[PDB]
Amino acid sequence: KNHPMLMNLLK
Amino acid sequence: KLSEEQQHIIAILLDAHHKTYDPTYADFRDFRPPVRMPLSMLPHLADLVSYSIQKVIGFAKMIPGFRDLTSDDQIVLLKSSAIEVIMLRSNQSFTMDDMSWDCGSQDYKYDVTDVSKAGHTLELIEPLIKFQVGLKKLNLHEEEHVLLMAICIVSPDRPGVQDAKLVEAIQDRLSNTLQTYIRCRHPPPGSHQLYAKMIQKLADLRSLNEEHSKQYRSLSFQPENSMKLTPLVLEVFGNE
Ligand SMILES: C=C1[C@H](O)CC(=C/C=C2\CCC[C@]3(C)/C(=C(\C)CCCC(C)(C)O)CC[C@@H]23)C[C@H]1O
Repeated sequence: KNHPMLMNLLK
Repeated sequence: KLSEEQQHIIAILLDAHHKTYDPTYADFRDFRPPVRMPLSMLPHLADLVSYSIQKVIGFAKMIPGFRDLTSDDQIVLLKSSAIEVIMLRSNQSFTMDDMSWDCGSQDYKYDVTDVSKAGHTLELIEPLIKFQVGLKKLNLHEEEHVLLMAICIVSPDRPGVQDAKLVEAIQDRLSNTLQTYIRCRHPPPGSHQLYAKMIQKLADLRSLNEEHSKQYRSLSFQPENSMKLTPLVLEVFGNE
């Protein structure tokens, strides 16, 4: 789905 | 008694909550201002929700075991639980004195009308307020509150979860910690069926999530309202 912001915040 | 591992788990989750929930609400000044005159409260409340998602993430990363999950599953859990944890964590500012969320000043005091001015109806707001009252009425210890948020996040039944066995295992460690905590540290009469009532709140949160999902789908479908949102909210809740 692509979640770069969520992914970024999750480290 | 609480094992050393159970005491460890509680200490970590308390500290995690303290590091991600500012009871002075100082950062609220950085949001687009509230307007109470359309959907006038949508910019302010979208920023508050966006901010809250970031904090819920910072809290989730600290849940013992959450780090052992794959990033895929971390994403699925956060995406499905974000609105539920925001509704849970918001209980801390909620007040039954006048049925509102009181975040320090009259500017940052949100009542039912403010929520309706963010694009939502009583189909969501009435059960949300009833949720908040019944949750308040439980008079949870901070320990129980932070365990409940963590258990809410690490739910194996969320759609798209791949390693449900591992998620269930992490959740069981938290649930057992909460049950033991209630037994050892929560005195009767307050402790009466307390765990069963907490799990009922997690059920109420699922219905709130479904209804929120329905109303958000409808709200965000109008490109003029989705313009009012934030990139994080769009990514987490959906981009039409
Ligand atoms: C830091 C806090 C919490 O994280 C968030 C908080 C209150 C949360 C509220 C009260 C106002 C309405 C709000 C923000 C709410 C909505 C308006 C619905 C979601 C709006 C949208 C994302 C646009 O669908 C869900 C949780 C609700 C205050 C404070 O406890």
